[PDB]
Amino acid sequence: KVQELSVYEINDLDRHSPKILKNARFGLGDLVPFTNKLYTGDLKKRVGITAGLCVVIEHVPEKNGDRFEATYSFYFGDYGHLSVQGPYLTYEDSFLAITGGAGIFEGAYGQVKLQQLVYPTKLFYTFYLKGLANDLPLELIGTPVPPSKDVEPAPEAKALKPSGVVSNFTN
Amino acid sequence: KVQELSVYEINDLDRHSPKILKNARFGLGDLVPFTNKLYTGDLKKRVGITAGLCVVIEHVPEKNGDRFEATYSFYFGDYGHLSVQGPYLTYEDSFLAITGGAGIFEGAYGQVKLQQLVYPTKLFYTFYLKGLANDLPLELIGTPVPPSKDVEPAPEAKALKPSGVVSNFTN
Amino acid sequence: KVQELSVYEINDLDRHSPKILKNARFGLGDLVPFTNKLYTGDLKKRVGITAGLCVVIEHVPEKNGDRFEATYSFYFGDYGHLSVQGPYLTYEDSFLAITGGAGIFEGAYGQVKLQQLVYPTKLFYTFYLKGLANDLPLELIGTPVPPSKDVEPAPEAKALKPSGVVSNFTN
Ligand SMILES: [Mg+2]
Repeated sequence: KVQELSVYEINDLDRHSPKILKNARFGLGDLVPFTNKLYTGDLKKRVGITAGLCVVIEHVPEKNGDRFEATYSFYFGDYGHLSVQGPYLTYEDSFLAITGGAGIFEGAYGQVKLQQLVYPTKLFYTFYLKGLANDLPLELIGTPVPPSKDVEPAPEAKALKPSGVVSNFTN
Repeated sequence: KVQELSVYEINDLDRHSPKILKNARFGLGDLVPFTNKLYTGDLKKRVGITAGLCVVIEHVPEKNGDRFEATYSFYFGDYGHLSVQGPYLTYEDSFLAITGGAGIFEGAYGQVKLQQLVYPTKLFYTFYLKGLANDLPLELIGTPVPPSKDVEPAPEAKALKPSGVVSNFTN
Repeated sequence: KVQELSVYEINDLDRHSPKILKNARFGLGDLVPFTNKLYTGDLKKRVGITAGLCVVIEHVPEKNGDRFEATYSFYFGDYGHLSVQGPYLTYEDSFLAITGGAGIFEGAYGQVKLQQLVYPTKLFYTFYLKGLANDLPLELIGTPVPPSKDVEPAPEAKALKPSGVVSNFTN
């Protein structure tokens, strides 16, 4: 069965990220190691971080954007993590492959929808998760805030209050 | 059930690829972001591109070749993509792991045979695909042209004619 | 069913590894392509190598350590390989996702426990392997030597004697 799981990835520019390694405008040769903050779909709790690498594939002169090939993980503190591989395109939504998971996400497979909001500041993901041993914990599956350019994490989540973080949230 | 899927990866050297990032002869430290053209097994249609990264592991003085560790995706336009992780060896055939997929390839698992033809210009892959929700579309499963150093994509595919490309082929 | 598989990864510093690519103390931007030796859990045989990339995510001033995001494979000679994606933390144990496999490991999924021993010299992994077509070969599933800072591969394995290597062990 498909378990849907949405999360917000938010870049506050306090994590040295994205650290552009310029070897190539974005072109092949450009490497972008990155790590952003990760929040629940309902924006109430900090869950952890994203962490991995974007490989610039090319600039697209046409759509004033770039195409990346991405390999990264989404960390949910004590819950574990999900891993993905796929396209990140600055100019449209994309689906990435779910390569696997750990913790509650052990056995994870399927695909994930990546949704553009602010560039490169806010992203909204919806994981179409199969293969989990159990139903997702309730604190991770609150009704997601519908994505827009203005939606924001709860103050307690930004501030890192016990009420706005999951157990041993990834920092 | 195993669905077999063969594709030709072709480098025309018009995509800035391979963009060698020399930090190490090929040795550890060398990083090779790459992207090539991707065609159907029967060579009739352009499907998309490959895109990802080869990490040089070592030079092999013995077999006048090199060993790479590769993380990349195969893009099939509107159909989605397949992702892989594994060995690329300039001197023999290898099998890579299928890490996942998106679109029609959602749930993909198994292994893929990589076959050397021209170096590093033409490769022939055979995906032993399990986990797909449906049978592969007929335009992707035409009887493959048996691999050799001379086999070539149809003129319409090189030229990008409607008859020689899949829907929204990855470019 | 879960098949448990333990292996020792050992760095002898004869493989040019880890080849630190300094772009950032370890911080984001730092890239660490690596390849180490790989032995059976019972330390009797050389099976192959590890090979892939660690992406520094950040230094942790608190725990005098660093957090990495890792994408790599474990090579077992003629048997094939396993691929993973996940966290490598110099200061605690971690679980990585099993993204797939090839050979006898085709269809592999699950998670792997990474255990710290010497830094960065000896690691002990325990793969909780699901999805394999057959039971693991007996030479790979000998009772593992319980991990400590002093445990070592058998002399024949270091020396590469026929009795201390698997068939076509990855070198
Ligand atoms: Mg997988």
